[PDB]
Amino acid sequence: AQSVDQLIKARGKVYFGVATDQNRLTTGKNAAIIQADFGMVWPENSMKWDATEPSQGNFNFAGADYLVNWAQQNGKLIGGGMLVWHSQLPSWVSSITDKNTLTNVMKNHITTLMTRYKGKIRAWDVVGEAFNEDGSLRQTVFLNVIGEDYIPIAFQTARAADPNAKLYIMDYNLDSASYPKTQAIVNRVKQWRAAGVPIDGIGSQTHLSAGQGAGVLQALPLLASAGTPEVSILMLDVAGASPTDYVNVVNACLNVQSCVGITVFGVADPDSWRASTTPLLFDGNFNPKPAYNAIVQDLQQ
Amino acid sequence: AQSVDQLIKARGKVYFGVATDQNRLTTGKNAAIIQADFGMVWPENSMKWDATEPSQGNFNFAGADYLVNWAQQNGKLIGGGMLVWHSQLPSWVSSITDKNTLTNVMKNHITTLMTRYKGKIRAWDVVGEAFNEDGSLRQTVFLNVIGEDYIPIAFQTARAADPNAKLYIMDYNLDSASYPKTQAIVNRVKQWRAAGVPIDGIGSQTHLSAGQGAGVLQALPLLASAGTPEVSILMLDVAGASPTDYVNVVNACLNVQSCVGITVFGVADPDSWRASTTPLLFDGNFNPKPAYNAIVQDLQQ
Ligand SMILES: O=[N+]([O-])c1ccc2nn[nH]c2c1
Ligand SMILES: O=[N+]([O-])c1ccc2nn[nH]c2c1
Repeated sequence: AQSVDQLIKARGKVYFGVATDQNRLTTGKNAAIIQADFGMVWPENSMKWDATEPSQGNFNFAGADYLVNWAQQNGKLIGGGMLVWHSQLPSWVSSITDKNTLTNVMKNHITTLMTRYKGKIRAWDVVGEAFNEDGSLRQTVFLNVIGEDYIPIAFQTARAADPNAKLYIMDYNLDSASYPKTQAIVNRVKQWRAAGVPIDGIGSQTHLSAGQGAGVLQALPLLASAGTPEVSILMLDVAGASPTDYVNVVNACLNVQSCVGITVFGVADPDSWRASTTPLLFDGNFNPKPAYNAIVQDLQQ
Repeated sequence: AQSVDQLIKARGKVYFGVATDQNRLTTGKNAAIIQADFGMVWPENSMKWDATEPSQGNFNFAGADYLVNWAQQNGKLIGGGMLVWHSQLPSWVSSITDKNTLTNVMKNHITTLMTRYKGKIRAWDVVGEAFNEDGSLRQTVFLNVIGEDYIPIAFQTARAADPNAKLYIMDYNLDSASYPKTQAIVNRVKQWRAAGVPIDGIGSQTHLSAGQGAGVLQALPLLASAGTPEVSILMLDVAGASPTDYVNVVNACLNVQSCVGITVFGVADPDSWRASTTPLLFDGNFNPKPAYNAIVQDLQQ
């Protein structure tokens, strides 16, 4: 089956990517499909905070190491995250109330992960899901204890740890241009970058319902108006996996000069976090679905 | 769907189990099927040596902790392994040439894992795949460096770490009573048990091709002739998933008084290590397959 990564590279983009991990690569047909058809891998779970630092200073890198090794042996790009995120956050972190302690705990978590893989990771999602739906900053432990400068500190710490990685902020429900969360993140990123914060990218965690593809054609250009060097579409899946929805998201990428690529959130439907909505590009028999073929067609023209 | 675990408990057995791990329980329909239909879980990868001790004395428990917690919350039995195995073995272990050092490394690995989950684990696979196909002992780093006492030492150490747990040796290609490996593990286990080695169980890692189920009716009673308190069928899958092959394996279990239960190597076909042979009991849409219903009927007759 024709490679969507090759085709999107031929249209001037960097990658078509997919989330995976060790036990995906040793089961099913996932390794063969990724080798043939995708240009970048992301860790489905193995770089999250509760997988990598379940207790203070007790780092667990076996899973992440496997993925990074596999990607290098097979000539794929590699992304990483979530470095700073309130979900799947171990209790030992959320129980901290001292500002200096939490600051150093955050800095050490960022520095340790990025150092280990220094120079091998194209992009890191440094901070994720930092905004409320009304556009105010989400009141996580980091905001409550450190304050609003936790985002500047995180990005400056990450830039120091690996200056070769592109540093992203990411969030979800950025899929419509009239939604308050979309314009808020644009405005805050503008202001942070004007003050010298090294935010290289905005990543849009794109979990869509049927029919919401079309809206990304006007949301993604808006996200790009923040002036970051890059934007990306991340963790993509679409309930029903209609070709129309998937083609609209791909075309939004193509229409936006700074959008470097697209990452789908898994290979085959039965391995999706919402498998009953069959929202991915390959079915339970690892056959390409009509949406995969529609994307190929769209990219060929 | 009717629960094969409830039905096999009704026939006087302990469990019908499945291998799983954290990212299976958060994707597909695996958690719901396990909750409804299976009585025991085993770690697909999270307790192997490369996952738990990737550098000497530095242990990684995030993935294993998740599985143990989930099982306790949902009222399921838990198994564990492999403690001593030549595959998925970090290179820091396989490069040790000193007998004392390797003995202590092996004992520390066993003792640390078993102590952490002391009293919570029904059975541990202490030693796996220790035999060659001709019935001689496999020349692994443990055999080359420590000698054949490594198996006695492993079991003695395991018994002291958690006396509640059932201790197993396991291997594959024990599916034919006339195959030399089958008689060889019987010979050795009888000798070890006569020397007081605490081997509670032989686990048969049952990876079958079409038509091989019938032979297990003779092989499993032969394995039981070693006199261990228990035997089990583990990591079960069958190319083609013929009802006749699966029912023959279940009936071998039922016929052998010391056989405590059966564990299948995953829930749904696309998540198998040999998915193209569709060898499991649920298909790529998470529907029970003919073999599942045939097992249900067999357990009710
Ligand atoms: O795009 N992605 O599928 C993806 C998956 C996991 C991640 N963790 N951090 N960023 C991620 C992106
Ligand atoms: O029964 N099993 O499927 C199973 C899976 C993994 C294991 N590791 N040790 N024993 C195991 C059994």
